Amino acid sequence: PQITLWKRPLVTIKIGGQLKEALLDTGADDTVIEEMSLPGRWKPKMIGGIGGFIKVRQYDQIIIEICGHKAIGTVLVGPTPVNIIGRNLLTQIGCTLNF
Amino acid sequence: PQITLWKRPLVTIKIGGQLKEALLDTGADDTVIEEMSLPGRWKPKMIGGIGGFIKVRQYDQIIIEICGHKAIGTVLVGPTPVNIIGRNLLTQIGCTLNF
Ligand SMILES: NC(=O)c1ccc(S(=O)(=O)N(Cc2ccc(C(F)(F)F)cc2)[C@H]2CNC[C@@H]2NCc2cccc(O)c2)cc1
Ligand SMILES: [Cl-]
Ligand SMILES: [Cl-]
Ligand SMILES: [Cl-]
Repeated sequence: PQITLWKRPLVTIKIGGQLKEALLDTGADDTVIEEMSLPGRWKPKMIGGIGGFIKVRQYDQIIIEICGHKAIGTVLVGPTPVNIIGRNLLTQIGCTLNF
Repeated sequence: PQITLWKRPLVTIKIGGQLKEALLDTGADDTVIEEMSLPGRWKPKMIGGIGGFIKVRQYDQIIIEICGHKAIGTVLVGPTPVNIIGRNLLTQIGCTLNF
């Protein structure tokens, strides 16, 4: 599809058996999801920007379904105000910016 | 152009006659630029970032060129990790997400 930017580009995703709403975010290096359980080992990470930094848990090799497109990669879990699909997963679904 | 997301989608912008590097950020509602001198009056604006909310300066109807494309619109000035071109101006230049 082609998604315009008049409003936030929100999509439904499936992660860890749960449906969530998330923002397709080209400014995000990482994918960042609100608190939830994920399988496997994790390690702590800090990410930051406007308003400062938050601590998150980094899980690797997590499968996410985004608009019918399955992709695998690292997911950070923590107190993000909005679920974010970042570049590490946007690349996997072949998402580009066009103008 | 078509910009893939394997690296940060950084482009050159021109604002106040000066070239700067900025990030095309679909997650950002607004355009936020590092401290610089802009003309006219400003109004207060609160924006919510990954780490929390901050106040920035809002300048309206500012001329800005993004990857060679001309836009005229609202630019916020404040402490930002990088210069950010958000949805307000991405929409002006006809930028869409495609997959
Ligand atoms: N209202 C707005 O216009 C406004 C909202 C949020 C932000 S933001 O939180 O700073 N922000 C932009 C951003 C851009 C670049 C960087 C960088 F380069 F330092 F890594 C860090 C952060 C947000 C906005 N979109 C990208 C980033 N997403 C959250 C985030 C934050 C940090 C790491 C992540 O993986 C993800 C900026 C602007
Ligand atoms: Cl990854
Ligand atoms: Cl590609
Ligand atoms: Cl605007």
